[PDB]
Amino acid sequence: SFGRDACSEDGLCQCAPIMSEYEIICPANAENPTFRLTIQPKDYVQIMCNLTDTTDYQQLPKKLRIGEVDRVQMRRCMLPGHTPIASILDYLGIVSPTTLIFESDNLGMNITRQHLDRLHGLKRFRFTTRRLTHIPANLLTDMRNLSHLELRANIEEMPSHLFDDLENLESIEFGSNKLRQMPRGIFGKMPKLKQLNLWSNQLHNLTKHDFEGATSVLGIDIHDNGIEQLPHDVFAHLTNVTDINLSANLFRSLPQGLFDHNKHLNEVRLMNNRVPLATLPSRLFANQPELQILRLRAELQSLPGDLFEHSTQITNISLGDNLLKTLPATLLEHQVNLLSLDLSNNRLTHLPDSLFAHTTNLTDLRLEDNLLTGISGDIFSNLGNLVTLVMSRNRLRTIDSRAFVSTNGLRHLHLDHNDIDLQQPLLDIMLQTQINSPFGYMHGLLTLNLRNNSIIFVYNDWKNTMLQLRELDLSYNNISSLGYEDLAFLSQNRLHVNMTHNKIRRIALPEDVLVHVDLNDNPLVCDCTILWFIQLVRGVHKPQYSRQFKLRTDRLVCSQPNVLEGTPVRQIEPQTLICPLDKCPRGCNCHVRTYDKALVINCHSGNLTHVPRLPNLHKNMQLMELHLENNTLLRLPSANTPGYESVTSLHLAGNNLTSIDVDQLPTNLTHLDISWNHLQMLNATVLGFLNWRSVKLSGNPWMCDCTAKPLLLFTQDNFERIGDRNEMMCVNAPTRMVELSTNDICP
Amino acid sequence: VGGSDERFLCRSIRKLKQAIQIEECEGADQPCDFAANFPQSYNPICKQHYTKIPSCCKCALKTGL
Amino acid sequence: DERFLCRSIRKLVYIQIEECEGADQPCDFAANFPQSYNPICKQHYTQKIPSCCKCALKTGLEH
Ligand SMILES: *[C@@H]1O[C@H](CO)[C@@H](O[C@@H]2O[C@H](CO)[C@@H](O[C@@H]3O[C@H](CO)[C@@H](O)[C@H](O[C@@H]4O[C@H](CO)[C@@H](O)[C@H](O[C@H]5O[C@H](CO)[C@@H](O)[C@H](O)[C@@H]5O)[C@@H]4O)[C@@H]3O)[C@H](O)[C@H]2NC(C)=O)[C@H](O)[C@H]1NC(C)=O
Ligand SMILES: *[C@@H]1O[C@H](CO)[C@@H](O[C@@H]2O[C@H](CO)[C@@H](O[C@@H]3O[C@H](CO)[C@@H](O)[C@H](O)[C@@H]3O)[C@H](O)[C@H]2NC(C)=O)[C@H](O)[C@H]1NC(C)=O
Ligand SMILES: *[C@@H]1O[C@H](CO)[C@@H](O[C@@H]2O[C@H](CO)[C@@H](O)[C@H](O)[C@H]2NC(C)=O)[C@H](O)[C@H]1NC(C)=O
Ligand SMILES: *[C@@H]1O[C@H](CO)[C@@H](O[C@@H]2O[C@H](CO)[C@@H](O)[C@H](O)[C@H]2NC(C)=O)[C@H](O)[C@H]1NC(C)=O
Ligand SMILES: *[C@@H]1O[C@H](CO)[C@@H](O[C@@H]2O[C@H](CO)[C@@H](O)[C@H](O)[C@H]2NC(C)=O)[C@H](O)[C@H]1NC(C)=O
Ligand SMILES: *[C@@H]1O[C@H](CO)[C@@H](O[C@@H]2O[C@H](CO)[C@@H](O)[C@H](O)[C@H]2NC(C)=O)[C@H](O)[C@H]1NC(C)=O
Ligand SMILES: *[C@@H]1O[C@H](CO)[C@@H](O[C@@H]2O[C@H](CO)[C@@H](O)[C@H](O)[C@H]2NC(C)=O)[C@H](O)[C@H]1NC(C)=O
Ligand SMILES: *[C@@H]1O[C@H](CO)[C@@H](O)[C@H](O)[C@H]1NC(C)=O
Ligand SMILES: *[C@@H]1O[C@H](CO)[C@@H](O)[C@H](O)[C@H]1NC(C)=O
Ligand SMILES: *[C@@H]1O[C@H](CO)[C@@H](O)[C@H](O)[C@H]1NC(C)=O
Ligand SMILES: *[C@@H]1O[C@H](CO)[C@@H](O)[C@H](O)[C@H]1NC(C)=O
Ligand SMILES: *[C@@H]1O[C@H](CO)[C@@H](O)[C@H](O)[C@H]1NC(C)=O
Repeated sequence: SFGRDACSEDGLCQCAPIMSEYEIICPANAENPTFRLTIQPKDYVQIMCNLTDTTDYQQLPKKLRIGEVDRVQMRRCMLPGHTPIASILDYLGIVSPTTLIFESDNLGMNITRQHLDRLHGLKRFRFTTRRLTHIPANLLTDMRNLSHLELRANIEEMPSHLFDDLENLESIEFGSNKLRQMPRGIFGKMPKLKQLNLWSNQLHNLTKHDFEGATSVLGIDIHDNGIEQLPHDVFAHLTNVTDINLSANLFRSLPQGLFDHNKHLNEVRLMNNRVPLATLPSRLFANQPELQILRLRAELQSLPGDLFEHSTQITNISLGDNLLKTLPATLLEHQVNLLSLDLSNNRLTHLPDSLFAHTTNLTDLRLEDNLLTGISGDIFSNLGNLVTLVMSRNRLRTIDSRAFVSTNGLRHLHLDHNDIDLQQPLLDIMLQTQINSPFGYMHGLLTLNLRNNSIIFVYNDWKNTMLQLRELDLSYNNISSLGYEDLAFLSQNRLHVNMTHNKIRRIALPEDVLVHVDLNDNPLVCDCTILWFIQLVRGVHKPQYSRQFKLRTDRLVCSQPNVLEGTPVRQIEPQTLICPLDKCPRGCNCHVRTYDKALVINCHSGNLTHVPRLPNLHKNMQLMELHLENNTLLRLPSANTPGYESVTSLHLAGNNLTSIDVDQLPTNLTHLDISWNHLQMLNATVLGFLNWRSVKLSGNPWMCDCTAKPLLLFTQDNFERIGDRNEMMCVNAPTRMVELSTNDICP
Repeated sequence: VGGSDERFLCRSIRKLKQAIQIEECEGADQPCDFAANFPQSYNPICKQHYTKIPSCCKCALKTGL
Repeated sequence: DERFLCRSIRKLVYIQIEECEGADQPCDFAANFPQSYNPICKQHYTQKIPSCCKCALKTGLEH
């Protein structure tokens, strides 16, 4: 009827096919156009107006031919004077609409029956306006096909003779009007009426008489209606009612037997009561053969055990957001088919161990945001079907061992934000004791969430018994140290463990022969103890197990020492990782880097004539760096001096040594920086000893004569060993020694 | 099907080298529709969302995520 | 300090795009709505760029 072809055509109003529809704009060049038709052929057509006087309808597109359409929607339109709206629909070429929606705040007048001539065939009509406007009761005349009605014009009261020809009306929507009273004698004219939405009115004092003849009615909504209290028979004529809604009201109490005559109930909802409703009367939902869904939120303080007595059909219950301190034990005795209890946000401190005794089919339980304090052993000993469970943000401290033995149906377990520690003594931990958390029996478990607790150990069961585990959250606990066994998760199922923000101050990884583990934000100390970890962090170390887990470490930062502090783990270099040796000589700071097994001794005080007593080298260590730079030594100790005897490196630059015996040098020596000393001559026995040995020799008063001849040949060939050959000087005038021959010195 | 109309909480106006289809809040900070059952605290208000350029208009409750 | 009836996930790929999570699935607080209305989250577009994800209270002409 109307497609892309008509769209392209000029110059009337411009059309432009967008998405799958067409956005016609009249006029074609107007900023704020008079009309903005939006046509989606066969389906609907929205007419968006912007009119001053009613005479603007001329600028409508001429000869449009939209053909058949199910839904017509008019927004911001002038009521068309003394002209049927169906005229405008004819002008645009629309044929047989099923729905007309009139929704404006610029009407120009009041709605009249004449507007609705030729739209008697309608099935759905909606009229909405926030103007002050009166609606005539002769408006819906000859509307035999109207099945859905909705009017919203701040309607203060509606006279019965409106619904005269509405014989086929099944559903009524009059929310956000001002109805102060239910129209009498109306259900007789509408024998097929099923939905009766009367929310957001003023329907205060309703009464048993107000529903006489409404045995056709299934759903009645009266929420947001200031209702302070209801007569115990208000619904007594509503015999086959299935959906009530008493929400947003003002109940302080309810009469017993309130639903006694309506044993076809399928869902009652009393949500968000604008004032505190202490409790529900006895047997309020008892003896209800079809009752399923329920929603209660009125800041309830307590409940009767017989509240759901014999109502063995209930499937969902929302008792969330109340003030329940506890529950009676029998409350769910008969609720065999219950599927989802939800006691979120209460002051629940304990739930009688027999509460979920019979609730054999229970699947989702929610208990988060209460003052629960521990899981007993019988409380869940029947919930083999319970698939996912929440107790987040309570004060759980004591999960019984026998607690989770029968819950083989569980997959998602959230006990985050509690005070659970699993009571583990730290000494069984250090001694790698194979012991299980009470979650042990749940092999097929998928989600564990112990965030913001006080776990101090990665328990045995979560690595080897839970192979299906996909989601593990141990962030914000109190784990102080990891070992390579704390990263051994036997899960072939995309496991992502979160260990952020704990107390992990060290990570003991060894050199040895798919699970993601976040380790960001930790009090890691960066001493020699965490050596292999840093190598592993970079490409360096990859000791077998490494490839079977994938560490996230991008925000792991050294807390101590103050040198490396503030710096990430991939950045640092393993020679900084030193562990202070306390034994060490006075005036000398010492440390050990396990990067090269090197015992370093820094005695850079500047006041030593002797080499101070040196601590022995471990039979594991390999390097010993006696750093005695810029002092005033005099002589060196023997090679047999203990501690000293294991030295590999001897950094004595800037000292006072005048002669070096070949016995004053250590067996394990490999470096020998005797730069800047008092040495004038080195015997030929020393030079044989220096056969790899890096050596430094410059800055000494070298007496170059015939007795220096050996040394002069040493330098001349041992180029690699001596870093400062070109800097070695003579004192017989001074000239560089590398400017000398073995004959300038030797006749 | 027939009369398969869907009702949004916030009314808005979908309008248009190349033009761009946007959606813009009919009113600024108008209360949301069907918002009678949300708690007294949530105070539902209509908000304007962008993509800078308008994209759609959503109702916005005041609570936790 | 806000929550919307339909959880979505805005993005930034080449233009900023908001996108439904659970489209065609019930909205949040799907019980806080008047009775004839069925809350179901809709994926809205612009220009095919997912621009928005809002809750459409849909009224069938059946009970
Ligand atoms: C009464 O209580 C019972 C039990 O507590 C409730 O039943 C449960 O209803 C749930 C409906 O949401 C249902 O959970 C589903 O399981 C399905 C798997 O079998 C999922 O597909 C389903 O949808 C998900 O929705 C997510 C957003 O919330 C989203 O991640 C995702 O959506 C994508 O997928 C859909 C296809 O399904 C796409 O169309 C979409 O575009 C997205 O890409 C995902 O699908 C949800 O996870 C439980 O299984 C039901 N419990 C059972 C069967 O035991 C009743 O609903 C309660 N009744 C009332 C009135 O409250
Ligand atoms: C495990 O849980 C922790 C909880 O602390 C998660 O930490 C957070 O991860 C997100 C990832 O995007 C970080 O957000 C980003 O931060 C960077 C740096 O400031 C910023 O540029 C990004 O725009 C984004 O905001 C967040 O900082 C980080 N920490 C906290 C305290 O939230 C972690 O991602 C979880 N890991 C896994 C694998 O589940
Ligand atoms: C719709 O009809 C009503 C009649 O009930 C009109 O009401 C008038 O309201 C004004 C206030 O602005 C009063 O001064 C008049 O006295 C009312 N009329 C009568 C007969 O009492 C209302 O104005 C009409 N709305 C239109 C035409 O848009
Ligand atoms: C609506 O409720 C009435 C309640 O009386 C149902 O009436 C049935 O038929 C006669 C009354 O004409 C009673 O004697 C029967 O006992 C009722 N049957 C029952 C209660 O099962 C009537 O059937 C209901 N309507 C619908 C559509 O269910
Ligand atoms: C789960 O719910 C089913 C119903 O779907 C229960 O089955 C019935 O349980 C009642 C309990 O008294 C018995 O009277 C019926 O004979 C049972 N019928 C059938 C067909 O099983 C079931 O008992 C519940 N529990 C479990 C573990 O499935
Ligand atoms: C960890 O959980 C605790 C509570 O389990 C949070 O601490 C606060 O607890 C008091 C009540 O005991 C309340 O003020 C709030 O529940 C919490 N304060 C807040 C949220 O500011 C604590 O905030 C949680 N921390 C983390 C990182 O999850
Ligand atoms: C160690 O050797 C240094 C040479 O670098 C000596 O320092 C000088 O000694 C002479 C002789 O007493 C003084 O005249 C200079 O003033 C000193 N210069 C300085 C201290 O910078 C130092 O005295 C020697 N020390 C020992 C204990 O032998
Ligand atoms: C309608 O036109 C008027 C003209 O002043 C303008 O102010 C208004 O914004 C327009 N409305 C729409 C919805 O385009
Ligand atoms: C109602 O619909 C019938 C078709 O079933 C049709 O004849 C006409 O459009 C309507 N009749 C009325 C409203 O009397
Ligand atoms: C109807 O309810 C209102 C609520 O305050 C009350 O004041 C009034 O007395 C009630 N009317 C009858 C007849 O009970
Ligand atoms: C946290 O770790 C410390 C380590 O000093 C330990 O003593 C304590 O028991 C753990 N738990 C709490 C709640 O402090
Ligand atoms: C110099 O070395 C001696 C050796 O025992 C030590 O006592 C002294 O503290 C050192 N100097 C300084 C300034 O510490």
